[PDB]
Amino acid sequence: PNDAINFESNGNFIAPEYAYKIVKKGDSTIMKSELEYGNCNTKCQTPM
Amino acid sequence: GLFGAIAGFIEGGWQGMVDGWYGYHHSNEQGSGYAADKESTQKAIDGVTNKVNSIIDKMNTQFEAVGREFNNLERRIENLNKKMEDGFLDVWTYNAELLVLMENERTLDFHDSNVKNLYDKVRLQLRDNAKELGNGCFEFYHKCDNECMESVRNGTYDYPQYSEEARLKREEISGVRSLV
Ligand SMILES: *[C@@H]1O[C@H](CO)[C@@H](O[C@@H]2O[C@H](CO)[C@@H](O[C@@H]3O[C@H](CO)[C@@H](O)[C@H](O)[C@@H]3O)[C@H](O)[C@H]2NC(C)=O)[C@H](O)[C@H]1NC(C)=O
Repeated sequence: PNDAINFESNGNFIAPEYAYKIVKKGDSTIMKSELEYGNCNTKCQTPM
Repeated sequence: GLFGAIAGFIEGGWQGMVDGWYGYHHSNEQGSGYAADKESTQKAIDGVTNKVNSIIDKMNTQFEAVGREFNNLERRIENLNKKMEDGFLDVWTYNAELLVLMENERTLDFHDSNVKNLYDKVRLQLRDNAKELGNGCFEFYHKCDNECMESVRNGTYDYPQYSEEARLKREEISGVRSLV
């Protein structure tokens, strides 16, 4: 917050349109399974 | 086992006893039949139950687990990450496996006293009012009806009450009377 970020380039530049606000911060992981959703609810999840 | 009751002098269990883990069978002119010592089967269960609940309560602060990801040229810090988790899961497996194996041995040798010590209570109450027969079992010198069995069973037998009944018998199966 309250920080500026100043770009400058004379070529070869792929610029942002959109950035990303960190709203909710907490717990999660990037789980590495290959199953798709099954509409259930748990309190324990594992990739299998 | 250790205490020498279960699979010891008391050779094998009775299938006829269903109400509980330990008990008494009897025989007398009216009766004959089993009856579990619930109050001490009950005390035993309070134990074994606490034991399970103690182990669950030790296994909520294991080493925790959440996930992490590695570059192709960081391969050897990937390794270190792996040796680590695979170190910790080698260690909590051993602790689980061994705890169960040990607490299993103790639980089995716990039941083996529960039964010995029950046998010793009956014994200490009945003294020379009854003949310890040695296969887990006592036979009385004085006849002792269903109302007297409970008294032994609920642990308030009364030695002086049957003393002269009993010792008339002891006195005569000593054949000391055979001298007249
Ligand atoms: C981006 O925008 C933020 C928000 O407006 C700017 O932060 C604000 O900058 C002003 C000064 O320009 C801060 O005021 C200062 O306060 C101190 C002490 O109270 C005073 O002694 C100084 O004379 C000055 O006026 C203000 O607090 C600050 N806002 C907050 C709450 O952070 C900022 O200038 C911009 N980003 C930058 C610095 O590139």
